Amino acid sequence: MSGPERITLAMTGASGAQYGLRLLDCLVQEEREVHFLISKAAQLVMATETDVALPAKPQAMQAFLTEYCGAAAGQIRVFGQNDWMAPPASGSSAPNAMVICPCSTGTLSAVATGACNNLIERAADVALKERRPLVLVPREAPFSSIHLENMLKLSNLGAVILPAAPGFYHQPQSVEDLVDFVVARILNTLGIPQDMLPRWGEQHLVS
Amino acid sequence: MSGPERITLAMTGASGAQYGLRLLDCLVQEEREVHFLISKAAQLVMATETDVALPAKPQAMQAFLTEYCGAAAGQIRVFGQNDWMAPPASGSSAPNAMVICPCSTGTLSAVATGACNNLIERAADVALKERRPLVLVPREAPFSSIHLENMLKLSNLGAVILPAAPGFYHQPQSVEDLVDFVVARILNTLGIPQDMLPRWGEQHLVS
Amino acid sequence: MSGPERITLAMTGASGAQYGLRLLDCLVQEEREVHFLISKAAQLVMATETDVALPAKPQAMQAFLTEYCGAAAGQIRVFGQNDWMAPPASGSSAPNAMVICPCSTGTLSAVATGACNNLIERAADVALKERRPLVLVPREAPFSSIHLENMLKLSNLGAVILPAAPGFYHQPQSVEDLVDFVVARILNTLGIPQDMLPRWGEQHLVS
Amino acid sequence: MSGPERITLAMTGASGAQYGLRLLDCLVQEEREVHFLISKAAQLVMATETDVALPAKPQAMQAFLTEYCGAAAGQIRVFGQNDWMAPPASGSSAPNAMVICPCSTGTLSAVATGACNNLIERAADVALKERRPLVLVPREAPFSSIHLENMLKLSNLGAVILPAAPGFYHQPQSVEDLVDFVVARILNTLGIPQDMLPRWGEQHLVS
Amino acid sequence: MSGPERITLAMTGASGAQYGLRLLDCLVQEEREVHFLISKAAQLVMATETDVALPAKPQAMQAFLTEYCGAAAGQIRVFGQNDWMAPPASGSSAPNAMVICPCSTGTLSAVATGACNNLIERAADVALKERRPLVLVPREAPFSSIHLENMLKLSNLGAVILPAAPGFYHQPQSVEDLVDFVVARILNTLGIPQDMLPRWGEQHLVS
Amino acid sequence: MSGPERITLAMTGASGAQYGLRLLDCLVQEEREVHFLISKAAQLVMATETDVALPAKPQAMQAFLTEYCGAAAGQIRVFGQNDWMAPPASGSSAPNAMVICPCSTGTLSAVATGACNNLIERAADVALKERRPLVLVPREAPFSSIHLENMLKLSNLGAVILPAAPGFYHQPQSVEDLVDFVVARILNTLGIPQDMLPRWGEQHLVS
Amino acid sequence: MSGPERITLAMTGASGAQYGLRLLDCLVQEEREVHFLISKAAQLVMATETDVALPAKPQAMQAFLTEYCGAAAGQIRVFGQNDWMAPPASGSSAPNAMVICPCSTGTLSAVATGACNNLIERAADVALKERRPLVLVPREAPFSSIHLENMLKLSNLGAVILPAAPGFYHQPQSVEDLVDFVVARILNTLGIPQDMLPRWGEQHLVS
Amino acid sequence: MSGPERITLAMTGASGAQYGLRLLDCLVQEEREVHFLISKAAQLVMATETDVALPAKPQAMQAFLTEYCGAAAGQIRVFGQNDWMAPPASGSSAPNAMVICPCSTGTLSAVATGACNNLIERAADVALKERRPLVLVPREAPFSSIHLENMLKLSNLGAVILPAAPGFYHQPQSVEDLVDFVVARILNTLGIPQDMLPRWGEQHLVS
Ligand SMILES: Cc1cc2c(cc1C)N(C[C@H](O)[C@H](O)[C@H](O)COP(=O)(O)O)c1[nH]c(=O)[nH]c(=O)c1N2
Ligand SMILES: Cc1cc2c(cc1C)N(C[C@H](O)[C@H](O)[C@H](O)COP(=O)(O)O)c1[nH]c(=O)[nH]c(=O)c1N2
Ligand SMILES: Cc1cc2c(cc1C)N(C[C@H](O)[C@H](O)[C@H](O)COP(=O)(O)O)c1[nH]c(=O)[nH]c(=O)c1N2
Ligand SMILES: Cc1cc2c(cc1C)N(C[C@H](O)[C@H](O)[C@H](O)COP(=O)(O)O)c1[nH]c(=O)[nH]c(=O)c1N2
Ligand SMILES: Cc1cc2c(cc1C)N(C[C@H](O)[C@H](O)[C@H](O)COP(=O)(O)O)c1[nH]c(=O)[nH]c(=O)c1N2
Ligand SMILES: Cc1cc2c(cc1C)N(C[C@H](O)[C@H](O)[C@H](O)COP(=O)(O)O)c1[nH]c(=O)[nH]c(=O)c1N2
Ligand SMILES: Cc1cc2c(cc1C)N(C[C@H](O)[C@H](O)[C@H](O)COP(=O)(O)O)c1[nH]c(=O)[nH]c(=O)c1N2
Ligand SMILES: Cc1cc2c(cc1C)N(C[C@H](O)[C@H](O)[C@H](O)COP(=O)(O)O)c1[nH]c(=O)[nH]c(=O)c1N2
Repeated sequence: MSGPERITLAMTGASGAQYGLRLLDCLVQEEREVHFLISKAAQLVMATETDVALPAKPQAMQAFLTEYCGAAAGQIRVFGQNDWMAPPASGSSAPNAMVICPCSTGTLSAVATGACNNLIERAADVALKERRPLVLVPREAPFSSIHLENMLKLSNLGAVILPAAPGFYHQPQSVEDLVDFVVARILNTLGIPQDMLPRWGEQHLVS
Repeated sequence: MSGPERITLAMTGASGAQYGLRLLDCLVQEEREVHFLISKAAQLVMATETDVALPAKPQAMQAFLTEYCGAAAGQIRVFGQNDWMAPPASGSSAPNAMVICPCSTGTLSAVATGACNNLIERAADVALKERRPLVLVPREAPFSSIHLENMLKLSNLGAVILPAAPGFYHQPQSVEDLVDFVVARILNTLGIPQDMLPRWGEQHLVS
Repeated sequence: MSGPERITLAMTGASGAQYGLRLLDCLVQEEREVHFLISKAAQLVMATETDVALPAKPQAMQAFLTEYCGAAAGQIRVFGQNDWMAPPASGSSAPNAMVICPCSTGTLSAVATGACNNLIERAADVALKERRPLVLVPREAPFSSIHLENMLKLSNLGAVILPAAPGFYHQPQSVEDLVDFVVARILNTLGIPQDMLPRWGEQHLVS
Repeated sequence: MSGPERITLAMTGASGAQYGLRLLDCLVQEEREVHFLISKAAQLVMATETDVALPAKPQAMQAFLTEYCGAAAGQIRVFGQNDWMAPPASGSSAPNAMVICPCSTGTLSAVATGACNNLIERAADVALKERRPLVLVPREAPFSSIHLENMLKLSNLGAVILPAAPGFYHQPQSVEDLVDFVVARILNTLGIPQDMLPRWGEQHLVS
Repeated sequence: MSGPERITLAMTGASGAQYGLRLLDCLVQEEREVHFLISKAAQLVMATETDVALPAKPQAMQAFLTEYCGAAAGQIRVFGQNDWMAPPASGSSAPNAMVICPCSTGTLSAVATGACNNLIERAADVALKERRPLVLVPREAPFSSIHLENMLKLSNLGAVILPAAPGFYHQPQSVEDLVDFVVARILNTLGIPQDMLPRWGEQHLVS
Repeated sequence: MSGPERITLAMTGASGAQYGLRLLDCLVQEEREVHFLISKAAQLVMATETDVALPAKPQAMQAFLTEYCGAAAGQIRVFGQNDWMAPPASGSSAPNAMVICPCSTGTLSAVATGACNNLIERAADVALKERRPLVLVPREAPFSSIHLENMLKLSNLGAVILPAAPGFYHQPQSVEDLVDFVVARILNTLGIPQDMLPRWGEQHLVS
Repeated sequence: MSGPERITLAMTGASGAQYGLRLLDCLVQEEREVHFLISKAAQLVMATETDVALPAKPQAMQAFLTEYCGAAAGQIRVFGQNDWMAPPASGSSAPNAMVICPCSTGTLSAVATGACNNLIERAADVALKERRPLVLVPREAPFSSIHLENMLKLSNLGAVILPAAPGFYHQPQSVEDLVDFVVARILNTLGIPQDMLPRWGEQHLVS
Repeated sequence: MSGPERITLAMTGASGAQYGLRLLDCLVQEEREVHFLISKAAQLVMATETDVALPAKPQAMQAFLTEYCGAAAGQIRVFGQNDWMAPPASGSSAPNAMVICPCSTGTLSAVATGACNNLIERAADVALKERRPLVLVPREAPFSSIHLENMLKLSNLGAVILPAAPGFYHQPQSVEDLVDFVVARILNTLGIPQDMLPRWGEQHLVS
């Protein structure tokens, strides 16, 4: 396969739960192992913005997502917010790429300062110290100077700051076409195949 | 009225022509005077992403937009890319708020460095020196460190960096609901009434 | 009226509960709507430093403060520390000015880094991104370099850092005269009328 | 004794003359030698805010303060604003701790830039170059970014920035209880005994 | 005695519980008063890495450690994570030196930003503002740029960053010899006698 | 194979010769080519801390290490401190990963400033300019601000700063278990297989 | 005694050998233990500028200086430029204050960058990491921006930059009076008694 | 002639009046026009440190210095501290080199901040804006970080920071030989002939 075998997917409490669920579904279809983390505020966002009824405890959640995505047994792992025995908590774990989608401004702040107050924050801290891929998908507007400084610090270090800012150049016709644009970008960044967004200009020889 | 009487609306060559046209339409419905500027690359984007057939020369363009928006005669002014005799070129002009929507990374760069190579860039340079409102609506992903440094420099100065990153917390059902989210934010930032996006929590007394 | 119609008043766990209660009372007398937030540590400070017996749950608290201040029904709203459905949590809310009085060094840190770990921190993050008034009233001594850097970063962005450092130039005769000095400064900063602190030199024509 | 034998106490033209006089009295009661400096603006503040009738010339001033404090002959020395032959002017002097209480924003600026335009400013410049204790007690609100940058620069160098921001956690009952809080902090910082402010938690074993 | 009478010893959730317990034992043998704080994650680390069965509540914990160390009654105080009435919470407390051993990257971050979210973080914030000794003993590898910036900021302020990086120049023969190397360095830094690590070169006159 | 075929292993004069020798042995067992460099001070450290009798001249040294490690003929190359004709001296060489283990503070300084005064320093300078892997394993305590600034500068550029700070979370029972922890981290960072340190949480599915 | 029992005195190759020899003599008369280091260039300077015939090897040098100063046996220790077994090389040594007098611009550079290329440079690196007194006495003119940046970096960390810039305010009558001025300042900085330079203003009561 | 025809020589209140008087005498002997400025504190220093009885008012001072130096009529001009009609006050004046010898730390501060509070400070401000030579001769020890930052800022701009730190490499035999060393350096920097300090190595061909 091209791209990482394992992805840590963390969903935090920005608007855009749809982007996280669609990414999880795409990663499952590409036969990747997903270590799934979700914050308390992100549970509230998913309850507010979607009709997904996500169970709260990790084992129930894991069984639900496995069914939702049509995943294989053990393909999706779910770890709680204080589970320091989970792989993402330590850099001695097997290497994963990590994506925080959506990434709240609070989680962006914790990653930029190194707060490590829960497993999502520590997992990102570990990605940075081990030089493993870290993609943050903020959804906010305006972005204040506090947000922008945190994004710049992390981008300079090598994290990818990929805002949930879909393009329109393929004439999207639904909300799902816009969600898929951003998910396609995340997968492209990870090196994972995707067929939702064409390769710009691939057939253009000259003019 | 609340908010500015005159807005300079510049459209530059990022994806998201729909956001600029919808904003222009909203500003027209709120009886504002609009000084409309559009870059050459933005003309190509609007031809690519929309079915709007925008004439190229300023007088033809002005007549077309006036009809498209149902604007009053003289409500929309159109100025060419090198028209230094137009109001946005000088700080001795009557005060306007300015919005660049969509804002390409190239235009964001020119504003942050002060390049003033065309009327959009000079008009933003003038907004900054006169302390008049300047809102930039970038549409790009990932945002690189070059993009983020330019955004931070401008935000620290007092420009509003408002990415085209729509929220989902009112369960959008179409592309237009997502376009309207971002346009509502721009209007809110300008102080101009809008009824597309509710006031969060306005009826929530306690819990 | 002059000044904002709505103020978000957050009390956090620095010494000086008296300043927050007196400000709340003044804002009520000036017929303003107050969205009142209080941290867990600030509840302990108010229990320690005052004889105010503040109930813990938001509805009981709201009823108590309404009676304490002689407020109109619905004039004081109380929101809990994780209530993301409350107006201060989103920039799509109606605009309010925000004051954190007293502001602990921990809350000052969270605002400067963008931590957003509770509704007070997120509400300040939202004030900054929307360019709405934000006044922080720290009470600490010494101020360390960590405190001072956080204050400078926020002041450079446009927050007002208004320490609880009363002046003596009107020969104060009680603790309340010193509390009123600082509250008068906050109200002056907000643009809200106050008659506790005279306008310096207003009758001085020459010398 | 614990703490310094000699303190240079400079009073400059911020509000809060009471803090300087109370500190002088406490230092006298602790049998310390005080080198007392006072600016022209601080003389005006003491005339405005207190009923202390302080004579203007150094010898008359010295005799007055000696009587006011019940000091021993020669315990309080008074030096004029241009007296470069006084001990605080040179680092070849015997070592003293220095406190500027109250510290105006102008004096804070001079210390941070090294202006040395009078004996107070030079004495602080000398404390810094010799690594002798320097405590600044600003009284201002708001603190602007100019004030905060000057405070941060000096704090990073090792000066203590101790704002006149009294705490309330011992339920103060008078203006004097609040003045004594700040004076207690200064003495604590200097290492000089004081019995006005208890040692927090000293009898708390567990909970 | 040489060195401080009282030490605040905080253990946080980095690997290396052995260093904290050995330091506590050494400080007890040197007849020092210890104010002992431990984070929730550090309790899990001590359960994972050691055979010490540490009770969870502060009074039970205090009684256990008193027996483990052979301490005198009241020599070890234990305070909970939110106990703001404990001495380390306020700079008006009696002066202590503070050591965080081991220091997690999350606690290092909180100290560098001033987050004060629990008593360990606030106690370090207080050490810095009062200029009292603060020694951080991080255990992590690699150290990322986020870790290193937090360490540099604190070191520039005057905190000692003492990594758990034992030397081998006395030919250690057990894990305990390596634990004792680091503990000896901490005690040396505090000015507290220790006989585990010889004074390098003390008998070398020339060569 | 996974990871680099060739590693430049430089040992410099920090304590911890054991880490360098164990790493060399592991790299030999993984059939890697090693270009081995050692400073004069590191020779003294190895004589002081170990019972390894390392010959001083490069050919004798090469023959000794080949026997010590059970290496194949030509698998270990040894180059002298001024050998500019050796592969590590030029970026036109075949690509190698480089590790400095242990890394003295002096060598860390030379790499951060670009001093290139010997082949170890130049080889690191070359790794940086060619963007080849560079891992520094400092062993020092405390780390001063000079050390930390040099580490941050290099980490921001992309070098891995991996302190000799072993973890204890697998209950180490000997000095060798702690040496192996750090060596395992280096090999993990290089992408080279190792079976000394388990993959954290690899069998943990949920909780 | 007041001040340190042991001083590491390093002489490096700036002009002003007289200041180093006079300081060594004063420290001997004050019954201090001196660990004496001298660079190769400083030997040339002492041969050029003085009639002191200093033997080159450490034991001969030690015997010569002992006789020159009238020191007790073992009061002056001499260590060679690569003697890493000497006390100044390690922070596990007994604590000493360190003075580099004169300090060449090259040695100032090495200390500011952390080069540690000889025992003088490492000894200063160790003073900084252990927070032990470090006084640098540069003699150069002009001071370039490279010199000044190195001095500022070190001063901000807590080293004392004490240029060989004698004062004239006691009407010096010989070269020795000017040498003694600077030596008096060094001793004052160290806290060591000296009777060459009076305490400025000590008898001035008022004016 | 080589070097400038006109020099503005300002003496400010650092110790070292001898350097200023000797420089004035040398410039007179080299037939240069000198615009002489002296601060009030520098008058006190010259009264304290020398037997020069300098009259206070500019015309009397001018006549005295003309006689002291054996200058031609009009060769030395003297301007008062507030004389804005004097040539040094404006950059439209004829070009002069400027030297401040000695330069107090207060004058160094004013030049680095641009305070222009008297003619010496404004004259230096004018030298900088016109890119005319500016040489500052500070005499202070220690130099604090405030002094060093002011010196670095000015050196980076192109001012020469030439401390009064005489060399000894020509075996000086009197105070005057040391004064002449520094004066020779100033003249060398200005490009003005001097025969007090030989050209180092001028006759050394090889070795
Ligand atoms: C319905 C809804 C919608 C949003 C939010 C909340 C809720 C309930 N929050 C606020 C955010 O959740 C809050 O600051 C949390 O503290 C973030 O915590 P986590 O980073 O998820 O731990 C939020 N935060 C943000 O950065 N971007 C956003 O778009 C939104 N939108
Ligand atoms: C269809 C299409 C789509 C895009 C673009 C172009 C075209 C033709 N370009 C590139 C952009 O137009 C180019 O960098 C121009 O140089 C921008 O010039 P102006 O800032 O408009 O003068 C572009 N640029 C960007 O910053 N964000 C984007 O989303 C896009 N998308
Ligand atoms: C009685 C009392 C008095 C004080 C405090 C506490 C208590 C109980 N705390 C400490 C502060 O409450 C602690 O750092 C909290 O973590 C702050 O949390 P919040 O910012 O309120 O969420 C405190 N903090 C501070 O910054 N300034 C202060 O004056 C005080 N005084
Ligand atoms: C009655 C009164 C009250 C104040 C002041 C003045 C007077 C007369 N000033 C202004 C201050 O004195 C002025 O900026 C001086 O220039 C300060 O000079 P010194 O620093 O004392 O030399 C003043 N300055 C300040 O920094 N904080 C304050 O609280 C006050 N309050
Ligand atoms: C067994 C074990 C081992 C470690 C950890 C955890 C556990 C359970 N954690 C992670 C750390 O505990 C987590 O980031 C916490 O959030 C730290 O919180 P406190 O700083 O203790 O409040 C951890 N953190 C770190 O900085 N260095 C380390 O060596 C380790 N090792
Ligand atoms: C036995 C022994 C032990 C140590 C040292 C030396 C010796 C002989 N040195 C000092 C170091 O070797 C010295 O600063 C050298 O200048 C480093 O030179 P290289 O970087 O190897 O060229 C040393 N340096 C350091 O950074 N960390 C350490 O742990 C030690 N320990
Ligand atoms: C007679 C004589 C005089 C001086 C010098 C040399 C000699 C031989 N050198 C130059 C200095 O010695 C050279 O840069 C060395 O490299 C410094 O090395 P150390 O720092 O002593 O190891 C010199 N360097 C300096 O910084 N200030 C000075 O005053 C002098 N003067
Ligand atoms: C006898 C004597 C000696 C000195 C001083 C003074 C006196 C009277 N002063 C202090 C300096 O004069 C004071 O800070 C003035 O404010 C400087 O003002 P001018 O820069 O001359 O306007 C002083 N200042 C300094 O920077 N270096 C020094 O060597 C001395 N020495």
